[PDB]
Amino acid sequence: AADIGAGLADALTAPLDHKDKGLQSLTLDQSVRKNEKLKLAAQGAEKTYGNGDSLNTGKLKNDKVSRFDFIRQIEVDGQLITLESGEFQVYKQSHSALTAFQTEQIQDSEHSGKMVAKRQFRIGDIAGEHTSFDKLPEGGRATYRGTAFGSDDAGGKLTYTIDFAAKQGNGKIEHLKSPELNVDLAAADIKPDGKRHAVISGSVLYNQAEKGSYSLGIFGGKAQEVAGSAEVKTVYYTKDTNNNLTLVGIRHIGLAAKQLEHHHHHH
Ligand SMILES: [Zn+2]
Ligand SMILES: [Zn+2]
Ligand SMILES: [Zn+2]
Ligand SMILES: [Zn+2]
Ligand SMILES: [Zn+2]
Repeated sequence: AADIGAGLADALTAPLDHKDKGLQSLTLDQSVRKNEKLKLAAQGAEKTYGNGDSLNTGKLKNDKVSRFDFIRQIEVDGQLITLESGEFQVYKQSHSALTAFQTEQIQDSEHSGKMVAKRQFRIGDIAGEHTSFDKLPEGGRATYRGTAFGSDDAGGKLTYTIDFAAKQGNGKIEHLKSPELNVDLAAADIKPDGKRHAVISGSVLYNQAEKGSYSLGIFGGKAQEVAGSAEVKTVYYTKDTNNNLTLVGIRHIGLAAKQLEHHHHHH
């Protein structure tokens, strides 16, 4: 099987082992609200999570997308109810990781009691060892290389550069199947968030026009990694009505990159 060596069942069944390659644990917060249940399943194993529980990413492969079946549930006075089902994706780095949901079924709002087929893709948690804004490198520049992944497309390539003297970053997404998702990530400032985490929020561009927004956290004690997401907006227009109406579509992209080791001497 092509998933041999993926460690999916191991992730669902083993306790934390401090000998495993990091990131060892991914705390679930955005991925499962308080009071709900998230059931994951793969390779014959299953485990249910609540808000604050951690996934054992130490058992998964670095720099790849790991895939699990999921069922989102709530228990209401004795009855276990399905809210949503589909594929749960996890992308692991050494100091950071992220999750995402490919929905396939949701609760039906036109015929109550039923599940209905519906495809949608969203980002879950962005997790890891946040770099403090107040302890960043004081100068120089670093280049990060990694992955951009969206709905049915884990092949995108992320390049991103941070100038620590200017406290600014910029980069680009290449090689996604859908051409309008290969956007530039415009120059944007590093700022501290409410927990002093170093975070970058800016615009995305396509042939020089503004087409949405992105956010990246910086991770690791020495700013080794970036992780976060982008949102690409597309406007759709009527062609067959006298009334000119629009509809806006949003497509989400998960983002993760790392600095590469460079050839060096010890003398
Ligand atoms: Zn421990
Ligand atoms: Zn670390
Ligand atoms: Zn949004
Ligand atoms: Zn040399
Ligand atoms: Zn060395």
